[PDB]
Amino acid sequence: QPVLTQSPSVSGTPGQKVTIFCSGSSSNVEDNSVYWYQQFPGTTPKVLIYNDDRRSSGVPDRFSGSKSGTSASLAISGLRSEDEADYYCLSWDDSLNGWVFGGGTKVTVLD
Amino acid sequence: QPVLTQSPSVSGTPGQKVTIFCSGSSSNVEDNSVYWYQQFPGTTPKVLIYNDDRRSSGVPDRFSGSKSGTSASLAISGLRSEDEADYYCLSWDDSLNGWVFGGGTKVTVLD
Ligand SMILES: CN1/C(=C/C=C/c2cc[n+](CCCS(=O)(=O)O)c3ccccc23)C(C)(C)c2ccccc21
Ligand SMILES: [Cl-]
Ligand SMILES: [Cl-]
Repeated sequence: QPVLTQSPSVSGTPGQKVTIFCSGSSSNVEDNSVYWYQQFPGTTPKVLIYNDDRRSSGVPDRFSGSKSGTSASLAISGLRSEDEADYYCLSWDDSLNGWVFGGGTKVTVLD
Repeated sequence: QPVLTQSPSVSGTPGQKVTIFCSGSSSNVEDNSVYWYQQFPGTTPKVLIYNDDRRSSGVPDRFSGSKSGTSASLAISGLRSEDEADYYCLSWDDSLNGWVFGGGTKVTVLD
């Protein structure tokens, strides 16, 4: 099972400010760079955030990443319909000595 | 600005599981009692969780609090209409020597 903890499903309506969370521990999120990627069903992932809080080229400005201790978050400032996708976080883990991942949060955009 | 980090909002439909997050630091959430309260517009707030994970008397079974590392969460297992409210976390902060708060997560329950 995924080492990082992400809620499997989060919903919002257009324009809502929704932040999704990536809960880790001292050996991973707290000590290492976190990355986030977006994956539409059946599609190649797009890295949104690298090095905790840096936004990749080719990403809408409504996305931002941050960290708070053992937790990382991806904030969507104004949900849009095209944001319906699966969002994954990952980092190195010092204890496992390898990559660790969340299970992904599927964002649903409702009317 | 709030010292603890919460999603500004989230939506869900009746019966859906929703988790409210509250991320902090090693000097607040990690080592101090976290409390959660529920606020309805123009209504007396209710403290739902005290001491990280203890449910106040009368609080419905569907609410549960927990924390790990520097992040806390309140899980609502199966939204009801009456759960449409603003959920806040708070704790002591031993670095600031004062109370700290999340910004609140407004939960909207849709049809
Ligand atoms: C370690 N790791 C990864 C690192 C990804 C790094 C970067 C991803 C995207 N951009 C942005 C490039 C476009 S632009 O913004 O620079 O124009 C970067 C820019 C500078 C340095 C690193 C990156 C990914 C691939 C996430 C990954 C996946 C699975 C396991 C491990 C693992
Ligand atoms: Cl989340
Ligand atoms: Cl939240």
